[PDB]
Amino acid sequence: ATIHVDGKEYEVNGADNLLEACLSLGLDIPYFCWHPALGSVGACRQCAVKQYQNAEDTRGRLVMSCMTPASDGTFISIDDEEAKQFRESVVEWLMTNHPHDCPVCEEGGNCHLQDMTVMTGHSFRRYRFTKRTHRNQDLGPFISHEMNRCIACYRCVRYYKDYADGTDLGVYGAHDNVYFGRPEDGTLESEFSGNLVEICPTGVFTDKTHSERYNRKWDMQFAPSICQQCSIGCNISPGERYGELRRIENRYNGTVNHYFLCDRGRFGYGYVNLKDRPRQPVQRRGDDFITLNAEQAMQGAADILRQSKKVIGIGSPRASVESNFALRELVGEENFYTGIAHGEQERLQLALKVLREGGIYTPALREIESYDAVLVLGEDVTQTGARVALAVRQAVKGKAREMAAAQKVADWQIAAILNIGQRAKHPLFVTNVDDTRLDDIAAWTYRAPVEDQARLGFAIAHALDNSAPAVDGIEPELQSKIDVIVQALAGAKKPLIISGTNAGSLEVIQAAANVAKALKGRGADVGITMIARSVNSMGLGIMGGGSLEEALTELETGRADAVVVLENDLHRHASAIRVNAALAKAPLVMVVDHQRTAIMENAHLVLSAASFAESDGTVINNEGRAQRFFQVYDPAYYDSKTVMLESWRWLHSLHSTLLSREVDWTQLDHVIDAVVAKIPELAGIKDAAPDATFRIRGQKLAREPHRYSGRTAMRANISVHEPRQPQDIDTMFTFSMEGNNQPTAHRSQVPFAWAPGWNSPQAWNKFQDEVGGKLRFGDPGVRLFETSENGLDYFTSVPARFQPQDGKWRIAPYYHLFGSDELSQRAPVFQSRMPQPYIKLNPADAAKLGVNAGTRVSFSYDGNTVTLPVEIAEGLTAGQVGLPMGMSGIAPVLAGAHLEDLKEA
Amino acid sequence: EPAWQTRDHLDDPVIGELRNRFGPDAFTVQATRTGVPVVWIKREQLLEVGDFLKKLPKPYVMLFDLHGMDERLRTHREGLPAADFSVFYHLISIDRNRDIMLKVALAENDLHVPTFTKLFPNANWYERETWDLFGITFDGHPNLRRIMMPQTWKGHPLRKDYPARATEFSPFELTKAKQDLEMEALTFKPEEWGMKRGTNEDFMFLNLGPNHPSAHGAFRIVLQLDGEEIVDCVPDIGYHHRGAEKMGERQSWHSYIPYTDRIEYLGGCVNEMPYVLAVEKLAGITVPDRVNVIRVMLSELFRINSHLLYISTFIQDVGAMTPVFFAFTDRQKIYDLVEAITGFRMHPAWFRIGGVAHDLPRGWDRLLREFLDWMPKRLASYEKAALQNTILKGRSQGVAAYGAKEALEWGTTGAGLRATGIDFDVRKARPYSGYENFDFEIPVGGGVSDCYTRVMLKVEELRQSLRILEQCLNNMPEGPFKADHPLTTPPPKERTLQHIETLITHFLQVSWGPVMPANESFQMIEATKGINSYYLTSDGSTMSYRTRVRTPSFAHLQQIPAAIRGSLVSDLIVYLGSIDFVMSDVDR
Amino acid sequence: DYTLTREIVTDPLNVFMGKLNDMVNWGRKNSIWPYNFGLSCCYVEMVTSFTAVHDVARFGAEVLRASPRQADLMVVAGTCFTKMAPVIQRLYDQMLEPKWVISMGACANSGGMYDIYSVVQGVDKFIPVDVYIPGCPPRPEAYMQALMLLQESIGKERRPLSWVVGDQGVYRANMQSERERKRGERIAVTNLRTPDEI
Ligand code: SF4
Ligand code: SF4
Ligand code: SF4
Ligand code: SF4
Ligand code: FES
Ligand SMILES: [Ca+2]
Repeated sequence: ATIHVDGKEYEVNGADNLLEACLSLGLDIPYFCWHPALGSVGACRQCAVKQYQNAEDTRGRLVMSCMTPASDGTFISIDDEEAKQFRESVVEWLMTNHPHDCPVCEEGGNCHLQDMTVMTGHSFRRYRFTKRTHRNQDLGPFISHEMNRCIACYRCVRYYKDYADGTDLGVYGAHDNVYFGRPEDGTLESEFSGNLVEICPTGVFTDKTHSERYNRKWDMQFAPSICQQCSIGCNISPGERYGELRRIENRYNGTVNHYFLCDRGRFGYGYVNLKDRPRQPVQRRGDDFITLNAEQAMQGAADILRQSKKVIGIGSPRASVESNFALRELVGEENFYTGIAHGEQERLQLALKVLREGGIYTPALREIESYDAVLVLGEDVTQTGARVALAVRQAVKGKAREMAAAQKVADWQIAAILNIGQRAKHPLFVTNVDDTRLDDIAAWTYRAPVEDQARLGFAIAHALDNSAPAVDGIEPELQSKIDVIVQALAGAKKPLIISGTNAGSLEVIQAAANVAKALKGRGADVGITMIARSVNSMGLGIMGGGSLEEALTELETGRADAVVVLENDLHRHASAIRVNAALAKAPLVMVVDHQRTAIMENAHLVLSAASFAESDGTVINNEGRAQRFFQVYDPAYYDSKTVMLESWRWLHSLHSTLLSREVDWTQLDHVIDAVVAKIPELAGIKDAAPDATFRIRGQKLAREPHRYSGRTAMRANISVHEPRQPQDIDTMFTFSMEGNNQPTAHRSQVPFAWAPGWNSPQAWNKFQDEVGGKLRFGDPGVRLFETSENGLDYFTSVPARFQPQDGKWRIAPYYHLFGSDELSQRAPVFQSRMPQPYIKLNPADAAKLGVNAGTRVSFSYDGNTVTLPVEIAEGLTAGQVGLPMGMSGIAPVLAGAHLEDLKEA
Repeated sequence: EPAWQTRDHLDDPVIGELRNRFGPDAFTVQATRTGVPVVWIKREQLLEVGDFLKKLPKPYVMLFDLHGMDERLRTHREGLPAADFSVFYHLISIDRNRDIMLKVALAENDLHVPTFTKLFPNANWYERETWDLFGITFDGHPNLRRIMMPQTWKGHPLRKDYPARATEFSPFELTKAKQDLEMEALTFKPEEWGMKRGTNEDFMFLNLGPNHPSAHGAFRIVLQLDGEEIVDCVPDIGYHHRGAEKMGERQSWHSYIPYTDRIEYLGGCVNEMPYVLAVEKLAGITVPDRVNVIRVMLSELFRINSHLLYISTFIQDVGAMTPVFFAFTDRQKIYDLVEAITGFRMHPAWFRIGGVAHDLPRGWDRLLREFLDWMPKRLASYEKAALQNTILKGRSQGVAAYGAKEALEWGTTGAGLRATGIDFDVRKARPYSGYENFDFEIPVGGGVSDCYTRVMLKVEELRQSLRILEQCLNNMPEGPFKADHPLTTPPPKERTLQHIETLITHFLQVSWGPVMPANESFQMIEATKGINSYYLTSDGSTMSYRTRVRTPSFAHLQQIPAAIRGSLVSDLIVYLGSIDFVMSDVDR
Repeated sequence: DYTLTREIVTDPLNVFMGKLNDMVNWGRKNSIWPYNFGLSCCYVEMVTSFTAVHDVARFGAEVLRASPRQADLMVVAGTCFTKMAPVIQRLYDQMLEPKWVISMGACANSGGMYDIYSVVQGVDKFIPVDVYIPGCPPRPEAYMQALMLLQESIGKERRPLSWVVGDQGVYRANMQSERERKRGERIAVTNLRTPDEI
């Protein structure tokens, strides 16, 4: 299409509206109610331009650019005097009731309303009457509410209800008394409620966790990082001030997470700021805990390791690829053990084999929204891979999108699309041990044990393809439900099969692979998604190694007398008594970690490792994409006694001091080169980000904005002499403002979005190739493996149906977005959001045991009689006890296990 | 059409003359807010274009400025030739009362330009500074060495990839540079300084240092002496280099104003005026009449302050030590008024984008009237006691004399230019800030510029500034002290404190900075010591992409060897006293 | 409390030797000859303090020697440019004992507003400073106040009376900070004149 803006010719997409087309061209049109991910509704009336009928037209008329298609031969003017006057008048009308709040408002300096007030040129107030006022609501521990600042742009309700499918936020009242919030005080129930603080263009919805230690956007030190709280790999911009992690902002990745995070990623960062974190190397000498610097810690550890007869290393899926590789190089490949249990390792390696050998394409997180039917087997996605659940909700809305496209409705006219679609949706079928949060939009939900969910998957695969193994013993009603799923999946152009390792069942993953293979054999464009457990579960699976049980066996038999545990608490993957006994038997325990864990009491040496905020590295997400995270700040800048290094730096220096008796702190690119030289399956992590020599016209990439303040005073109380700028030899970023963050700079790692005149998250428009698309020079992160040419065979190991044995209680896993992840559950703001510990019981089982809801019952696992209160689960099948995985005292390895003597305390 | 509007100046006759001489495809005309025709010339035609401009019927006789620009990070270069770097040449025709800027585009690998020194001799130091700060070589330069940074300096600081902030101090490098200072005289060779035919074995080389601090600052002159006579001398400058232009790329448009104050530290609001006028051109702001009169009054008060220091220090340098005490008492009366108005003495930082920081306090007219009553008797007393003494006259008359041609070829401005009979003052030739509404005269010399004629011309300039101050006192308009423009930074404080849209504008202006749309602006003023100019390039951001400050003291110090050759050292110190320079102006 | 240059020690101070030390300190603090050294605009304010309207001669500190050998006080009045830092160090080394240093203005104190590639961030990076003056520039009476502060510091220091007999260490008094001394009167301020008047 061809448009003429202010007498200048432009080539645009005709299927776009004029606002997103002009913003993609670099032109500035003020806007409030439009969002790239939410569509156009034409509410705020801010985006007025003057449209002319033809070239020889001087009158024109004011139109909404967001509601006007960018059709071929379209003549508009942005800088027309009447259009500018009307846009200024719209800002002025918004300003009549706006509170005098910018100094005490958390949005200030990051506020889209401030930016558009300045952009329209409105700075003189002639309104003299009263301003309307609203009372605020309590919205829970994450979101702070201030309705005075609302401009009634309806972005919050459109995102929360129409996009995120939330139910507890709405708009109330009428005329100028419209109110946006909950129907009563309470916590916002959506797992994606935290995106309101970026969706809202004003300071109505703000980050309460950031508000506690508030600082302005210009004062932040930003880095591009990867969220560490699950396996999805959403791109984040952590921002630090005064040595503490202050905020997690969304970093736009047009391939993975685009505009949105989940609440665990956004608000679960508080473990970085915990005061009990190790900051120096500490050696246990008898009952004394002496503090070492880096060099003598390396020398003492190297001497003791040299005296040892066999050193084993226990990695973790929390640690990066480089850290796990450095531990593997320190101890040797045959002495390296993954820190996860044997069953978890089997499930993770099966998921990896399905992903990189199954011949079925695995989609990125944005690509999930383009699928026409979804079958989720076993994986409680909202509690384990939440952003996948949000993308699945978008894929469900795809049917209304297609129906509206059949009626020649433009794809941005979202209200017309929703009106045409009504309650029609693409088919979604979820299976779990109980109800999920996707049940509101799912075409069907199967509440069954993991064996029965696997049998349902195998039956679906057999009915799709007769070469798949059959299932004997399916009831006719379950058969009818299976047939419903089969005709929904067979008639889909793009079916998607989602599973993962969190169900605790190998057979669930096998059944999902069988369904995907059966759909691939019929010629469908089938995709498969595997949800892993942790941020680098897939990287640890690719690297490989022995299980934690084998490492504990080596420690117990005395074959290994030295153990180096990297970033692993070891209690989530094995019983605490066995771990404690094996670690007490070992004459040397060294723990390299950034969190004070329970195994540090028996540790002979503790190395103060860096968390993700203080370290660089690579993590492989659930789709196999290698992504680099960069260090946010120097931990030694304020506290000069802090010796907190990257885990790979500690382990490389330990290996060098063990070999040549000399220290070697090395560089990140050297470790990455060693990884890609030694492990060819991880060769793609080299191209996840450019090396430390990368420059934009000779200059590095700035971590902090150009208006960063307090350089000669932030450390003045410690010393009036300003310290040296922290040097970054590892990456291409600099720990200063003296660098490049231009939106036109040829790079893919953007620490934060800022453009002149766009101080809010709307500056990501300037950083994109087209608005709502990808980053201008490509989204960061590369895929490790391509889709294989040939697939796997059908898995013939169809399990038998679940049978409740008397006196034995099968543990059904229950996951929680707030509580199941280890580091995020250590965050203090999550404790209020955390559910109270519980045990779920069937009504028949609770009546048989003579217990009601709330009564405290006790059970013994690995010789630990623990007591929990009972709540009644309607959807749980009898013979099962529902336990909250990943919580304190309940390890995630308990999923699929069995319970004895479960009786009332 | 407002005076700040973007113009290509295609109606200028110089554009038609260049088109007739070189053809239409030889050059590219750029539309700017500089007020001058900006013409992009190919590198291979630069000397031809310069010679053609020098041989015009009303010729361009002065190279006003010559410097560089790192264009690699510039995103808004629409209509501009492809360029990693560029070199600009600002030339002035006084007879036409016109000026032209020539721009040469350069690729990153081919960073060399033909030298301009055969056409204009002040291009020597201008090209040395361009080589020092940008790394652009000039082929045919007689000695292209660093002039700001020391010779053992790595990198070119005005490049966009050079870090602006101070590096970590090291006592070892201080010890090493102290050793270089200690054996500098022992290993002195005239060849690296451009000197020649020294050690003949009759000349001596003698270094001057920081031993006579007459408020001008620290710099060195190495003199080649035949006995007592100067046969050659080069000034060693850069000892007062503050990186002010680099700081212009480091501060917002609003927060750079205190740095403008310290370019020529005896000038104050005089230094502030060209910067805020150039920013207001970028913003499209026309200030009201009260702002113009207030800014003129502050500029003339500081001009009298600077002239008082200059005249008294000249008298002290001649040998009469008494009038400096009384002249600094007069400076204190000026400071009484300036402290009352702006809150500060020497660096008020009081001008604003769109106006001034506050309204005039009640009772300013009383202090201005007191100073205007105090000054003339004191000035007459200084004249009779010192400037009419025949020993001072015998020390200053005929010392370091030059004519109009020497003043034009070296870029000499201010009283040194007007003592040669050329009537060129910016406040009359290119009026700014409402100076055309004031009745004042421009004193000019008889044709010959000595130390004495320069000093007496500055005395008459002081009297004319007193006349302007009297007019400012008698007719001060009623109205606003800030413009009614959205880019007035900051907005009026009372509306900021009670109106939300004004508070929003203030919030974003003081924190992120005012957004100046992408343009180039220029403002030239008659400063206290000559012609001072700001050339600002905005890339559409809240900071300057390029802040180029042309200062007259740079040109005067470069003129020093041509004027003092064949004289004695006493003539040199009297000449330095009569130049009216400060080293901050020279080195920026 | 005293600091020793040859550590934090106590007061080393017969009653005749104390009177001689007081007489020497009185003569030194009442005859302070500054070195005529001009770096930047702060030096303009210093020489303004030398003129008739301030008359720093009243304190006996107007002599303004051009040789570092005849000067007792170095006033770093201006920016410590990187090219000028060896010059400042050499001129300070050429001064003879006893010598005192006043860092004048924000540039000499810390680098001031010039956190830039060509400026040393404070003269105390390489030479010791007795009195610091904030300001950009400090007004001439601020320089006079710093001169009086230096006089108070000199009046209670301990230096050897002769280089052949006695302790040769230089003892400088650990004076109370001016901020802490003036905090009582400064915090008690309630109202100031409004800035709309002269
Ligand atoms: S929402 Fe924006 S405009 Fe309103 S008070 Fe907050 S920062 Fe100011
Ligand atoms: S609360 Fe925020 S997002 Fe919702 S209508 Fe008001 S300004 Fe818009
Ligand atoms: S979905 Fe996972 S990776 Fe993404 S923000 Fe949530 S916890 Fe982080
Ligand atoms: S502190 Fe201020 S007045 Fe003093 S030398 Fe530095 S810039 Fe000049
Ligand atoms: S953005 Fe178009 S009317 Fe709101
Ligand atoms: Ca690092």
